[PDB]
Amino acid sequence: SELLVNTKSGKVMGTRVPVLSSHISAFLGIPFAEPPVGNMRFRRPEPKKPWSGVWNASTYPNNCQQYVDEQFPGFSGSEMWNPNREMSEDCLYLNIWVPSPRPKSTTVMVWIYGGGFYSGSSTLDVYNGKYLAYTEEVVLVSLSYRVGAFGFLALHGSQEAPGNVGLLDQRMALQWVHDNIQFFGGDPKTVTIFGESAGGASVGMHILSPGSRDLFRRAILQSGSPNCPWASVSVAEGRRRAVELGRNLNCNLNSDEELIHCLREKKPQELIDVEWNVLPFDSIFRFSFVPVIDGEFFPTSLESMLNSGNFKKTQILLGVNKDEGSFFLLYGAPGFSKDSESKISREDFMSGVKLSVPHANDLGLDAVTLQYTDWMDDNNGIKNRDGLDDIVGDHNVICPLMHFVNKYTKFGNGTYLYFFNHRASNLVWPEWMGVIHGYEIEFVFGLPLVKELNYTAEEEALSRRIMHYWATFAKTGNPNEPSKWPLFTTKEQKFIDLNTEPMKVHQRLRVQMCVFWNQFLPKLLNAT
Amino acid sequence: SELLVNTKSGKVMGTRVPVLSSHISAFLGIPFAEPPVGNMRFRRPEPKKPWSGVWNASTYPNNCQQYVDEQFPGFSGSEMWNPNREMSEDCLYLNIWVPSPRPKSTTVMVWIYGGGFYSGSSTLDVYNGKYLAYTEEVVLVSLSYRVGAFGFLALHGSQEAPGNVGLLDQRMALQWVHDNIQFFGGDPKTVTIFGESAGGASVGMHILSPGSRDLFRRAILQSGSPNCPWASVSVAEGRRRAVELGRNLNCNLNSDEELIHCLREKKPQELIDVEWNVLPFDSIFRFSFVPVIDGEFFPTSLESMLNSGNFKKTQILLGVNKDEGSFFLLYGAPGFSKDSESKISREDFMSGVKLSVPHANDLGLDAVTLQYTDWMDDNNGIKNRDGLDDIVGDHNVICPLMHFVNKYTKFGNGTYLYFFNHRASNLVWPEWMGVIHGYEIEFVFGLPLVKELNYTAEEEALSRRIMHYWATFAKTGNPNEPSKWPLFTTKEQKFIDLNTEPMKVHQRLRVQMCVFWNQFLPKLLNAT
Ligand SMILES: *[C@@H]1O[C@H](CO)[C@@H](O[C@@H]2O[C@H](CO)[C@@H](O)[C@H](O)[C@H]2NC(C)=O)[C@H](O)[C@H]1NC(C)=O
Ligand SMILES: *[C@@H]1O[C@H](CO)[C@@H](O[C@@H]2O[C@H](CO)[C@@H](O)[C@H](O)[C@H]2NC(C)=O)[C@H](O)[C@H]1NC(C)=O
Ligand SMILES: COc1ccc2c3c1O[C@H]1C[C@@H](O)C=C[C@@]31CCN(C)C2
Ligand SMILES: COc1ccc2c3c1O[C@H]1C[C@@H](O)C=C[C@@]31CCN(C)C2
Ligand SMILES: *[C@@H]1O[C@H](CO)[C@@H](O)[C@H](O)[C@H]1NC(C)=O
Ligand SMILES: *[C@@H]1O[C@H](CO)[C@@H](O)[C@H](O)[C@H]1NC(C)=O
Ligand SMILES: *[C@@H]1O[C@H](CO)[C@@H](O)[C@H](O)[C@H]1NC(C)=O
Ligand SMILES: *[C@@H]1O[C@H](CO)[C@@H](O)[C@H](O)[C@H]1NC(C)=O
Repeated sequence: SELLVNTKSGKVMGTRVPVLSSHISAFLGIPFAEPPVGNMRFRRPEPKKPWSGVWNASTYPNNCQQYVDEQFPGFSGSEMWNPNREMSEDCLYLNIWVPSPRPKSTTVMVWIYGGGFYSGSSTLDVYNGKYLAYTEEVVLVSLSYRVGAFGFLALHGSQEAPGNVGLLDQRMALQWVHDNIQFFGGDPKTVTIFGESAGGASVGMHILSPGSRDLFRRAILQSGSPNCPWASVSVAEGRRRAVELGRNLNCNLNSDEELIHCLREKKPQELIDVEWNVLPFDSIFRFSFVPVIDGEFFPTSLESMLNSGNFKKTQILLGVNKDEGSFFLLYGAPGFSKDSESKISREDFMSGVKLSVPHANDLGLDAVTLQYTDWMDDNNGIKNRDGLDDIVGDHNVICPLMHFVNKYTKFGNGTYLYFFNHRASNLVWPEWMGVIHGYEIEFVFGLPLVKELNYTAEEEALSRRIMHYWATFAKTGNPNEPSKWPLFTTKEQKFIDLNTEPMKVHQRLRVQMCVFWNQFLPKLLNAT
Repeated sequence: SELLVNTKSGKVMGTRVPVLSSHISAFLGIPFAEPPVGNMRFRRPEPKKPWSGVWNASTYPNNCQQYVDEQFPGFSGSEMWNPNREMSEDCLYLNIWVPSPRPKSTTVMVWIYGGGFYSGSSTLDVYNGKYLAYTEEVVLVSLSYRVGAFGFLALHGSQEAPGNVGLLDQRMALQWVHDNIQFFGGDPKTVTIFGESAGGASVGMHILSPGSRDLFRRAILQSGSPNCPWASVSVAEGRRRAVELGRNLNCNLNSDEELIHCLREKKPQELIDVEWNVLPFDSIFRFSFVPVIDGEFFPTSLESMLNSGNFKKTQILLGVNKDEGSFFLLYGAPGFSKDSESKISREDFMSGVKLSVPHANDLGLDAVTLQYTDWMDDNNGIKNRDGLDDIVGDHNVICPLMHFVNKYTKFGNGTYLYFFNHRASNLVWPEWMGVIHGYEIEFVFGLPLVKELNYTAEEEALSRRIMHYWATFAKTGNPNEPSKWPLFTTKEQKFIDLNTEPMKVHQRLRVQMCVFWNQFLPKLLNAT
């Protein structure tokens, strides 16, 4: 039977699912690790013990314990990101969509979900792998990993809560794919890991980490890169945040063991309820528990690894969306709201920049402000709203990614860069947010091919070429079929726009602003 | 007789001069101070003792001792600025052009020549007052003052070389105009002082200095203002430069008196020959001996005076030219030369910015560089040449003037701002220099009305309206006759272009760059 697969871990039984009036097989909720519960909370993951019998893999698994978004109760725009399954610490599962009839040795794609390292689920409707698996004939895998404190509480030096275990969860799922995807007809020597935002920063982290490199072939990073200012912290900051967490729960703080034992006695929601209280600054785009530069998963600082070429050398395809910062200003900067045009006053502009560059002294805040202010028209509310949007996006997503791509390309084997700027005709968010962080995912997963979601025909056509670009690149290391998406080179620095109009090639994506964020501002904060 | 005038200092006899086929009277070379020679070198000026008999004022006087420009032997472009009379320390004279028949009580204009405080002459062909005096019916006065070390060597605390004596020379001539211009038919209650570059910074200095305020009614400043970074130094830097001068002449340096006596024994050319050796940095747009913030002529720092309104409150008309920095890059930055297009390499760009902002640390040089570099096209030689031109102009002339005008307007009684951007059809300098520092003077003095200088008809028409704007403003405090040159207000900040096309009004002249030079960069250099 087509729905039965025997793996090294045991037999698994899937289900047949309809797709664009055809069908494919899906093996949902396959365990790849022991449940990280009880005494295992905060611990490195453990491989799933093989099982006898047949594992029912016909339905989605639980989602990991996480902070649930309540800013807009019932609004689809935000609920589309919330867990759509029961939450549980027992959540280390993966899902596989397999073309029918079962391939023999085809291209494999593994998706790593985003969510600021504090949230996320592999079961979201926007991550439904059937459309892509079906249309491009690829074996599509979505893994899961512990988020928030469960995945990233870091007490460096302790073996009970070393930090980075959520990255180790991802690595375990990648190991499982490597060892078993052949039984589902996937070629383990041709697996592309792709992810968006924290998922994309994760993909870059596996590119850097010696212990992850051998487990995949190529990578795609969407609106995220390993060096993002919000994607990692030092072991000292990690420790300070773990201790502050314990301090919020009235924990004994005398030794690592006393703190960890207390945190392990608390119910999941107890940690989630005080998680946000540990940030060091009033800020936007900063999350409590994230990866730590520990000298293990990351042997040295991310910058020294990037500079010395200490990373997996292969082909990469990555890019950003036009209005990366809007999602974040809506949620936390004064003057912005879901139902107004959010024209921003000069005062709110300034408290907006302060929130965006939390770690900056005054000279630094002035530098940012001057750089983004049109002084011939300083009281223009649209200009102040769009300027903050750019500040947030350039600093947190775009410039860090442009710095990664320029460092990577020096040693890599091929880079393809895109700028996604199509505003979906059916976007439920206000127009002022533009082409929002996370909204290229739906085109990557092919949602525009299902008529009921009522997208336009050109949006469907757009989705199909992005899907074919991603799959052709996973299969060959080149998105083009033998108009061309040119290779990004350290000399030419070319990239393409991704939208419904005829492909247009450009160069040096946001260089002016990125020289300010990658070279000037850091020098300024280091001197003063 | 029309050419005979009896003043409080004695009888003076002028000469009749032809102008645009008519005639006016000129009284050239009238002494207003005792010759500042011998033991008076470096000393405050002394009033000219009255003389009996008649003073022959039919020919131009000597020019003060100065560094003579030899960069382009015989090239009219540079020779037009050089002394065209014998140089001598006996040079404190003034010239008057008087309408014929002699007016009874008409508008008076006194011109203060520029020359970086180290050079200049009232007798240059571009300063010929006959055209203006004749066309607008004004009594036009050009004064003179000691430049270089003779006018500005400063050993604060000493009464023998206190500094600022060149400013005191100007003040003495203004005092003489005040006391005697009525005899030439000028109205001493309606005198406008106007000057260009160091002359314009001087005009601003008389506006600030308590001891000069009462001697004039209104002011016009051309491409210069008192707070220019090159127009004044501290008493300590002044002293250090005077001592270094003495050190270049093998002077005894044990006490002020020993140093001053030695400097007074040297022939004029001996001081001029080593004058440039005392600058503290390798720089462009910096001159050795300039005014000193001494607590006397300038009671407190220029900025605190500007901020507190400690200055003469009246109407002012001022402005700048489009390409203020080119003259200076030609003379001293690598990559620039008179006979090539001077496309500048990225390396020369950078040594150009270093030369332009001499007092800046590295962080500061990087700030300037980032601010003026188009990173999508960093190797564009035209862009690098024009960028340096702007840097030099914005930092040394334009932004300082915009800072003065905004501080002044808060307390003044009326401001008119212009941006002069007409490139003369007969300019002998290369095209790459654009609308050069000093080249609006010829239009202010009406040279385009004499056909032999072969200007175009629209350039003549341009000269006539600038001449009438300047004179109507000197006469009334408003350049407009009752299309309008609007008043510059702290709210609207309006200004006009001055060229051969229909008047166009704009606002916030170079605000973007001037916020960088007047607010950001100073804060940066103060922090780091
Ligand atoms: C990716 O790597 C391969 C080699 O591992 C590159 O192909 C080689 O290109 C050189 C030219 O410098 C040839 O001499 C070799 O014979 C090629 N090897 C093979 C097996 O093709 C390829 O150019 C690299 N791509 C990029 C963009 O760097
Ligand atoms: C220049 O100063 C004069 C006053 O010295 C200003 O004219 C006065 O304007 C006020 C209005 O606020 C009237 O009440 C006075 O009666 C006016 N005085 C005279 C004698 O006219 C004039 O507005 C000032 N100009 C500018 C641009 O500030
Ligand atoms: C690092 O960026 C993120 C930080 C927080 C959140 C999201 C982020 O990226 C967005 C897209 C997707 O990756 C998942 C969740 C996001 C959208 C929903 N919000 C409420 C939570
Ligand atoms: C502060 O600016 C100056 C510094 C030096 C010089 C000049 C300056 O302004 C120019 C215009 C006019 O004022 C007089 C001389 C200038 C032109 C001739 N050069 C050689 C000397
Ligand atoms: C698999 O699990 C689902 C969900 O509880 C159940 O409804 C379905 O019938 C199961 N199939 C088998 C054979 O266990
Ligand atoms: C499709 O469009 C209809 C028509 O208004 C709307 O009611 C429906 O909610 C849309 N469906 C989706 C998935 O948005
Ligand atoms: C004035 O001086 C000039 C220059 O030397 C001389 O030629 C002229 O005749 C003089 N006039 C008188 C009356 O002294
Ligand atoms: C006027 O134009 C002529 C014609 O070429 C030229 O020879 C002369 O030098 C010009 N005069 C001036 C003042 O430049």
